[PDB]
Amino acid sequence: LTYTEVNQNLAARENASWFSPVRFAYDWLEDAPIEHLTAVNENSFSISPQLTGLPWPTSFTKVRQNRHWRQSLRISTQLLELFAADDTSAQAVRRNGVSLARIASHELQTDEEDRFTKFATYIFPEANEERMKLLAATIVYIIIFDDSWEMHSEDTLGLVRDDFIRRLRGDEHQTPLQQLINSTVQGFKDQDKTMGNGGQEVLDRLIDFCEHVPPQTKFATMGDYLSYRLIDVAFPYLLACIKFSLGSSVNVEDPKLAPILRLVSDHVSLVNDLASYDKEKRAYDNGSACYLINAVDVAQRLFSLPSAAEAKALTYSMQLLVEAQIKTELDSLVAGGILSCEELRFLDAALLMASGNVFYSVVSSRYGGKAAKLE
Repeated sequence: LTYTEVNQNLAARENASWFSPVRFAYDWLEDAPIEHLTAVNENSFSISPQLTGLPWPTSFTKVRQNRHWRQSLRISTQLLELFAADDTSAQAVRRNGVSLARIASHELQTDEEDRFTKFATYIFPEANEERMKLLAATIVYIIIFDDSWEMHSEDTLGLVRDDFIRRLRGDEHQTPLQQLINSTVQGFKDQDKTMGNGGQEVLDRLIDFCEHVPPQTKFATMGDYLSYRLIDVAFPYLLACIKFSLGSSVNVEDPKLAPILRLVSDHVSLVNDLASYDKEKRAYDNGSACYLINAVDVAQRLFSLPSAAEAKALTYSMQLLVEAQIKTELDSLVAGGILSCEELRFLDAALLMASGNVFYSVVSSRYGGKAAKLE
């Protein structure tokens, strides 16, 4: 498992210019009993994790990487900077006392190409250069305004959050941070005038993300947990971003697409909880995080397994069943002849999000830490 060979076999030789080097190889199933489980062009290009020795704990085989990821880091560093310097953002603190200025500074400490924005390179791979710039900016909004619904409207964070909401809707002295926020909003409106109506939807779901209070923590079933996790992972926002990355006008809420899209949401939740369990279990065992809220844990309780390792295996199992269901449901939709080109394009990009969520979670620093570094 060598840095040189992974980054050799990942993308075609032709695309090495735009290629984004891979620096980690995290196996979140390393100590999980899974011998019974088997998993067998303008704006993006194919990534081929099968052809490396990268851990590839999924049966999806189409992964893609955005070409313009380098040009996309600017507006999101701009927002991270302006948030780190804004005076109100320093007084706008979460329930845990941490301020918005502090959140932006902590993410500015990470290297530019390995921040939480790198997600977009693999889950929104079809965005052109200008559309990718705005999506990377909204990922900063997701980072900053996470858990901002907890605060009262009259707390400092509540005012920054509700001010942010009003700019996203369309409604004196404008701070430089608000100025940039106004521009991103204008940017999405500009793209809608060009093509598609997904830009305003991305803002609308960001509003919904800042207001929707999550559903508690009694999970009598895994369906109950995954209904909470669809909200928690900001899944409606993610679909808006997929639609916007395509310049699409597809109705994401069409009941014909509801079953395959709830499956995709289940996949993204399961993968992300599998990837993040170790981190979230350490953050609970040393006290850093208050609770442990994770599908692996819910499965360990509900199916009464001895340890997290068995739980990870059962959870991975159910993830592989979700994938089989997705392929069956997509094949059925294609066979019934009830999908336009635009809807098929949207669903294919939904799947690119699902496979790209796996890839980013294997090759990022975020979940495997420093142990999974390649040499």
